[PDB]
Amino acid sequence: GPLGSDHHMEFCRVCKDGGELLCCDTCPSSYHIHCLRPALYEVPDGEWQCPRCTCPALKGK
Ligand SMILES: [Zn+2]
Ligand SMILES: [Zn+2]
Repeated sequence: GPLGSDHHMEFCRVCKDGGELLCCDTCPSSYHIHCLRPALYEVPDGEWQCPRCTCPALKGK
């Protein structure tokens, strides 16, 4: 699209990260551990996925 593909970033969609990043296993987006509505305070050492890699108003889980 305009600004690249939009859905492709090595940083946080919301909190504009740059260093430490936790990304999905599906899409090319990176987050903290609480940038989305289904936020965690713990670091998911196993698996982790986005709510919908977008506005977390929908049901991700
Ligand atoms: Zn994703
Ligand atoms: Zn973040």
